[PDB]
Amino acid sequence: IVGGYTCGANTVPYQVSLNSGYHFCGGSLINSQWVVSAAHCYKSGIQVRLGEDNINVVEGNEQFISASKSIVHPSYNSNTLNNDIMLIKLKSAASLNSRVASISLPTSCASAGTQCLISGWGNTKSSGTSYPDVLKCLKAPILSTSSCKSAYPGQITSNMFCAGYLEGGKDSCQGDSGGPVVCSGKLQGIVSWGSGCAQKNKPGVYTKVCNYVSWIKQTIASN
Amino acid sequence: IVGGYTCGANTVPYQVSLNSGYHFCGGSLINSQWVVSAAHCYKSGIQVRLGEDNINVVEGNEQFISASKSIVHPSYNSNTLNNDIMLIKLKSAASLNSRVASISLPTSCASAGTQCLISGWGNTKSSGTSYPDVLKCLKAPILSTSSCKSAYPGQITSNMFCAGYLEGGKDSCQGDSGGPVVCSGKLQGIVSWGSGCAQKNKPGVYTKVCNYVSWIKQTIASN
Amino acid sequence: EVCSEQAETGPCRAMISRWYFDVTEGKCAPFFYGGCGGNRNNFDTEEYCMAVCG
Amino acid sequence: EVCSEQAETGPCRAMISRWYFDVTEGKCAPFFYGGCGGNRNNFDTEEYCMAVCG
Ligand SMILES: [Ca+2]
Ligand SMILES: [Ca+2]
Repeated sequence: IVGGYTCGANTVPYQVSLNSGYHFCGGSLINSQWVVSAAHCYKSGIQVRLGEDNINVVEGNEQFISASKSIVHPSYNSNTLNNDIMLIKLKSAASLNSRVASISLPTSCASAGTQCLISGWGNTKSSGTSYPDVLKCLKAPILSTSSCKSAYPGQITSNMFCAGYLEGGKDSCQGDSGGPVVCSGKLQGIVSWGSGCAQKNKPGVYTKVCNYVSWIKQTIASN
Repeated sequence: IVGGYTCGANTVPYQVSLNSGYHFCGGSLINSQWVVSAAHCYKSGIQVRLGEDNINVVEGNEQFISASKSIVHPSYNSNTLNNDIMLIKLKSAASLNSRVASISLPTSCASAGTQCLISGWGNTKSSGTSYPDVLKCLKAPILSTSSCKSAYPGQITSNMFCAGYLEGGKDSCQGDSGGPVVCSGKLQGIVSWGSGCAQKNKPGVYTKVCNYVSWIKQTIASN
Repeated sequence: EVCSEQAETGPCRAMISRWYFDVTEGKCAPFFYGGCGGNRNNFDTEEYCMAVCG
Repeated sequence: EVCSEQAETGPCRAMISRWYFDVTEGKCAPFFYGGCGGNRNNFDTEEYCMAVCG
């Protein structure tokens, strides 16, 4: 997260860290046994870390659970980044508490101008690298489809939305992928891609979650 | 120079440093007003530094003289590296002393097996970088043309010779170009090129000076 | 060649440890890949990188 | 493109300060060029590099 702020230990209880020896992507806990993340974060042998704040220090209040199965969206296109969504089933159900909680899926999409909370442990520099120990947060509004399309001509599909600032300075970044974009207590987006990070006129592009709620429900119920 | 040793202040009095704000190539003083170097070291506005040991500290006993003219060999081929020789005329004649002396040009070429002294301020690591403050020296024998040709198939011309060790570990390197290869008090070579530095079966390739003595004399007399 | 291209992160935002062949150092070095795009100088392990570029 | 190639020293042994465009940092950075060979991501000044690759 570039231009964000320290969230505060456990203030974003649905935020999870995907780990394969090191943190590589984020994700959101949708219930005690399912995590939503990005398709391009797909990997074999993923350990999901919940109740996490400092990803570099084990405080003993976290929950480390292995993924039993990672279901990528059947129409994910690695070239277009369309349908960049994946579901991960935990080997065992997380113990929900003050530090571990699920986030609600949307019934309605969010409109342009809505302020959302984005979080992750990604790079904090739009130039160079600087990875944080603790979870960073960023408040950013959803951009209008026209603004989005103009910033990324030919690249935006109906399953994507742009969020952030066209002036740059504030954006999600490498290490944030799969993370939550929550607006009004609802999960509306998943960090996906963008040109660089925090670049003027190159805002972040996120997976439009409201378009996948049925798939999510069908998959969870069938697995 | 990789695998060499500290020559000792002013023990190689004919060695010069070519400078354009920083040392970029070496050279040899052939008389009080002419310096021999490599063609690929050609540059506009060269300052020749004589009586030099620590190229990073001005001790006050050196002589800094600007080049008035740099004459590259008319048949230098940047693609083949054939005729990689250049003559540099000093704006004013160097003051020859205990620290500044000329090196003799050869009348006869040197044979394979001859041990020669190579010097320069180039990289001292065959892996990575480490540039010295003081002048480094290396004793290396001239290789047989067959050994040379086999190490560099199709690359060796009649104006080049290989010197060094096929086992690797000792070689000239980046920063040494234009420098002297002196055998028995005679200038027989000019540092030119090679595959990497100090690599097994990739010895250094040097300009065969004995083939250019006439050109050198003709040019000096005509300029 | 694939081994001469610079290490490319790509537009995706993951931080996946990958390998690329560094011509300057003459060996494979690790880098963080975003997860999509980039180029061919991108290998899973140092060993694979070396088998192809070393 | 020329701007995506890694900085190449070449087989010659000079140490001439040149510039190449670093895709990771997104700007031109200096390197020591051997004097011959190498590739096209090799510029005289940082300004020239930026005019072509920036
Ligand atoms: Ca921790
Ligand atoms: Ca000095």
